[PDB]
Amino acid sequence: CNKQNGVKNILITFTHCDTGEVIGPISHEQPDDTLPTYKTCAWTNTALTNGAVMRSASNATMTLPVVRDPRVPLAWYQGCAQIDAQVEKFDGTVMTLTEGAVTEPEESDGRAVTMTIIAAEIDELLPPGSLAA
Amino acid sequence: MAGPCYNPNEHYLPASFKGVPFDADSSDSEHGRNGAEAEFVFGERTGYADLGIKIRSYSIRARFQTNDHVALSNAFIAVLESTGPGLLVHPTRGPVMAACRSARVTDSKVDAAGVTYIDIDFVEANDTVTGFG
Amino acid sequence: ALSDGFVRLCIDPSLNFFGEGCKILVEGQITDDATAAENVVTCVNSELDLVERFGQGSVLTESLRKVFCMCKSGVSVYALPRADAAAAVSAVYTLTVTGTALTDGRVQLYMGEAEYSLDIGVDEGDTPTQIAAKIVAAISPDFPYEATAAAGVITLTARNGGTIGNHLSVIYTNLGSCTSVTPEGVTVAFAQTTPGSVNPEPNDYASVVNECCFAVYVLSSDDTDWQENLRDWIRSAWDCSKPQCFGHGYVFNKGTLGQVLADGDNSAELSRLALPTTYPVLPYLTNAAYGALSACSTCENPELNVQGQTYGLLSCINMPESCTPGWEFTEVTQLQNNGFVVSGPATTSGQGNFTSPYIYNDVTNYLRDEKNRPNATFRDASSRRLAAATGVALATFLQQFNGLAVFTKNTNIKTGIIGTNLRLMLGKIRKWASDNVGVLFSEFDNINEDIQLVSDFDVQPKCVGQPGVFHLNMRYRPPVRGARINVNLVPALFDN
Amino acid sequence: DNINEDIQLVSDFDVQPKCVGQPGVFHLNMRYRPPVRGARINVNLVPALFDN
Amino acid sequence: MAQDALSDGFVRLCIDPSLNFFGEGCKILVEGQITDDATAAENVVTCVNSELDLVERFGQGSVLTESLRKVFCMCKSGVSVYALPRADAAAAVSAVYTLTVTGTALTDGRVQLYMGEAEYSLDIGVDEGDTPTQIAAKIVAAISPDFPYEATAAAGVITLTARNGGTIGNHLSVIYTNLGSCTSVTPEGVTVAFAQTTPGSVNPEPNDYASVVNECCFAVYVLSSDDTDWQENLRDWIRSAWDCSKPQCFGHGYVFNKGTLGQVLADGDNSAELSRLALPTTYPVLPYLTNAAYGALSACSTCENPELNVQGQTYGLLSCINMPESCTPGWEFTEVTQLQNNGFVVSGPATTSGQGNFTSPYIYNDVTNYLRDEKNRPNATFRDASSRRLAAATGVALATFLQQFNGLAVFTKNTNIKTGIIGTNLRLMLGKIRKWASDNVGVLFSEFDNINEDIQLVSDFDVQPKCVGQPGVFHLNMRYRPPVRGARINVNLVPALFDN
Amino acid sequence: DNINEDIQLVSDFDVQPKCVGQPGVFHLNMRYRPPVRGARINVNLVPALFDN
Repeated sequence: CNKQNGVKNILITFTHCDTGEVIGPISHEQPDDTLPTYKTCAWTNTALTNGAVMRSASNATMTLPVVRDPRVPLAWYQGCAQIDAQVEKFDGTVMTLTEGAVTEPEESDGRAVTMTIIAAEIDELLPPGSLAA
Repeated sequence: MAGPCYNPNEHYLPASFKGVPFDADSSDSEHGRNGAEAEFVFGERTGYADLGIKIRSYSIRARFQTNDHVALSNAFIAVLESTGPGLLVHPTRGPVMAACRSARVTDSKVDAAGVTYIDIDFVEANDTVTGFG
Repeated sequence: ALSDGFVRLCIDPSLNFFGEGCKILVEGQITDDATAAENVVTCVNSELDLVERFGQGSVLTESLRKVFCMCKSGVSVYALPRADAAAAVSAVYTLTVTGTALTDGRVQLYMGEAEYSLDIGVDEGDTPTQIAAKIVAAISPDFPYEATAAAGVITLTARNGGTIGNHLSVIYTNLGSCTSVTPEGVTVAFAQTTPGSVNPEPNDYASVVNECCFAVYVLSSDDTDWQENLRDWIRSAWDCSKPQCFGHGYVFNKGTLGQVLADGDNSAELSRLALPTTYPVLPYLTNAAYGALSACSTCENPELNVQGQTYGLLSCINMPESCTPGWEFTEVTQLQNNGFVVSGPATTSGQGNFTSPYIYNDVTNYLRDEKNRPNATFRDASSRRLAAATGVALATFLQQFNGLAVFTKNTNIKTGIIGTNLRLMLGKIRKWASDNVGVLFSEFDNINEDIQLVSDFDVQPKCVGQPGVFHLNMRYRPPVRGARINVNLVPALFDN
Repeated sequence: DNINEDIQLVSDFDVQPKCVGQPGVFHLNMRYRPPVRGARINVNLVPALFDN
Repeated sequence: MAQDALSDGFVRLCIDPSLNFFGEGCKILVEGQITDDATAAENVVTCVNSELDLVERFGQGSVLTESLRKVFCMCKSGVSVYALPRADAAAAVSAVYTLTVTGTALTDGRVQLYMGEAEYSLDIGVDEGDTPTQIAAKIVAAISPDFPYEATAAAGVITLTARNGGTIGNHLSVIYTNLGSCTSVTPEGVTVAFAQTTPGSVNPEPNDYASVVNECCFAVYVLSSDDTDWQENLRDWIRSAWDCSKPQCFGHGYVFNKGTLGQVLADGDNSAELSRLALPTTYPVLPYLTNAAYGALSACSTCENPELNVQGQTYGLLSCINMPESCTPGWEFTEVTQLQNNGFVVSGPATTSGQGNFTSPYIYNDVTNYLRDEKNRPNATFRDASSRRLAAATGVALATFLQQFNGLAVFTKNTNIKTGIIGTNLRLMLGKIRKWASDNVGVLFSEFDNINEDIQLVSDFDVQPKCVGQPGVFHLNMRYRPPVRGARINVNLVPALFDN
Repeated sequence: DNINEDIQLVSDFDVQPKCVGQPGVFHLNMRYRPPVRGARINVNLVPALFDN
């Protein structure tokens, strides 16, 4: 079953900034029917006149809606801790992020959290039989 | 700053002046070097001559939010007007000697009641002997 | 720390030297008076302890003196003294002085290395050959040769037996218009009378250096069999049958072109240094300098290459300029193509003035392969250092999977469990490999095919594998040291 | 591996012969496998070179 | 303990640059002559590891060694080489070639000769005039030791004799490159004449393929002889590997033919397994060197994906072979058209010029010698070489898919399967197969003209008469078409101009 | 050290046995640490001499 568009495993690893504590790669589950969205190219093109373009720095962004683990303070899920995430889709694609940070957190009711993460780069592992190197 | 493990209280020194603590809100500075650029007449070449260091200058902004801010704010102004220069703990430039050159105190009763801002403009002041050399 | 002046903070220093992560081992002969026990590795402190601990003018002391003078600090030294063979013979050299000094003047000689040079003034005019030969009273004690000062002729006898005392070529000023107020009418003749006989062949490396890690091995000898034993030992340190200690060795070979090329045993664990038959410096002194310079006193960065006139300058060695290059250019190319290391002067002159040598190519003695194919995988010495660094660094990274729950045959991990599966593990490793591009690897040709992870259940047949064992297969390539860009000039005399 | 065969519950009457079984006595059999954790990783490093 | 990081024993490290991650690629078999000094046994298939193992194992300058040298040079990785060394006949006669020098040098200059292949060409410069023919013939000191011929170095003339007896050494060629001097200064008054005096006569005819290659699947067979009878023996063996009597061992073979257009065309034998390379009587390169290079290139080095043709200036360039430039193509275009239409391979230089530099030929068309179907009716089903490769892949892939029906309950008399049974019948099996054929369209097949008639399935009972058919035996018939790819574009350019 | 474990609150009904406790009585257990007033740091000099 390789044509199913869905998420299989979500692993996160927090790192408290003020105490250096580290929590193993706990697993998570998603709150609703939405899926994470990704952006892996760290350059943005602006449209000039007559087909030209302009490049801008930009970053690599992630969006990870996940159910809060009842054994971790809600603050950690917001911008009070480092994050290291991994998402494994059903088809086989695996995408890893390290040294990410949360930006502009919004209020949450205690169960559903929608983290927005940014990192230098995101590594993608395509299923067997890729074309590009 | 990069990474989510930054700690602003650990990298910025606590401001002060003549020993009285105060809450800083901004930190600027100005450096340079005095030149003597000269361009000849009918010539395709120019010149230069370094002729000393330029006097620094610092500007800071302070905020008072605590209960009964007028007493503290109105009592801090009595220190800026004290005769002579004194030690200044710049939040980022470290301890230096400076003399206050101006200060504008902003306040309101209906637009913003309960917070007082005061801008400052410091100047480096190194003690000099009185016998002119 | 705990003191009378109580204050919020307490402090506690312990000692000065701290760079114990780098080690070097020096091996050589000793003399009778040495108090150090033979065949026992012992740490070496600064030069003060020398002489007494290893004898006066012994081969080991001279090698150690250069090692300390090149690496002032940042490395830790070790010594492995060895004793002479049972029936070793000592070489003898003769230096006869003739004629009567009929003018006031001075005589100066250069032997072995600049540190042993002497300069004495002829007592006066009309001093015969016997009052002359006072040179014996001037020769420095550290010289490995003993002067007897016979009647009219001075005899130099090696202080150590074996073939190690068969290298000399003297430079003097007792003729020609080089009138450093030269004493007119004096001449000197140089000749050899007896060679060395027997060298030791220790083979107990597995017992005295057992399970101890060293970075650079330095060997102050020219016995081919002795060097071969060292190569075999190093292989064992890089073997797959046990945890590895890694390391690298430095040796030298001296002789004509035909002789030197005959020592190419195709060893990737050694860096053989080639010298000509008329080298004006004692051989092992130069070899020690090269080893010490590359003995991590500069190579804390594995990527660094010890070459050129800037990084590969053996400053401590001073030798007068020779009258001929020694290694003809047609011969220099052959030696480099055969995996040898060649050194030469770092400055231009032909005056007989003083210069210093530097190293052209930092290359091991690697050629062909186990399957007999030719390649340059371990050509540059930096490849060996980088390979060791990758092995250690990779092992540390994988440590985080020790004691971690692993799920196979059902890849869905329950909520709240702390674990991982094959695909997630492979993805994490790929992230580490890519980030190191430009530090330990160059860009992979195909990163999707040069890394593979398979559980042991997929390798062994049914009901034979073990639970929780993986096989990791990886291929990499060190950075790129240059490329060739053929140019095609064109003057295009015509316009438009 | 197969939870349908790794757990069984049988009453006393079915095991013992007639007039020997006792009421309210059960025999329960079960086999289980403890958790698995990483134990060893074998690495086969294969260096190569960028020729010339 | 050793280093601390590796002491705990959680990680075992192994460093060896000789390890091979992937499985061995396709196998290529090379066959030819050897010399007495070779230590390899005759008529024994052996593996090969590196170039340096040659000479010692296959003699000095033998036919087999030269063929293997090119094969290793073309295939950098992804192939395993095997060798089958044969031996000279008892009554072999070695060819003899003579090269004479005339006149005497009178001006300084250089002379360079091209002997068979660029790797064996030599450059020798006469340093001074007044040097007679005897001061010349210093070439013998410059001839490569690995040259397949022996330099006699007689008085003023050098005699070249082949190291392997037979007709194989009857194709050498030497050219005076500097004759048309443009930049190089040739000496004045020096001339070189090349001629033959004795040809080879006897060739071996081994016929023991069924014993030495018994039941092992090779990919490519390369032969280094011009004997037609020897080539015919190889073709018969390959057919036995494609036969229907026993399990197949599909393979393909490469050979060459040299001579005039009349003689070469007479060698055709309507072989669907051989890829005959046609060469002219004035080919500067040694024939058996080009044959190996082409076959080696077509090996897994370029045929891991079976659908790739070996043509054009990109995918069919024998970069390992260099021959001098020339103004004469060798094959006239009319001759080229005739050869191509008769199932022969043709090659031509990459670039044409008169300067006399070196170039590498490339294949014009990749074709097999299949011209007429069985029962003598023409078609072009197996014209393209890739067609044979596709057929082998199609058969194997279909066989693997059909394995799922092994040991499956079947119903033929009453077609209603009761609830709970695991089984199938004729119609359901046919339906499943049809799905597979349609799914593979665009990968191994072109669209079926009428799939309802191109696939059929019949049980054994329906075919055999009463009380003769066995249970559980099925007959499957299929027709398929390989994919189509661009082959040629005709351009009719019609210029025009504005009205003045 | 661990604020989640150093403070506990239990009603008297959960300490005494059945029908022995009293209503509206609690037991509070707290563990604390006074402010730190010291620190020990050990130092090394390591005066280098090589260029890099």
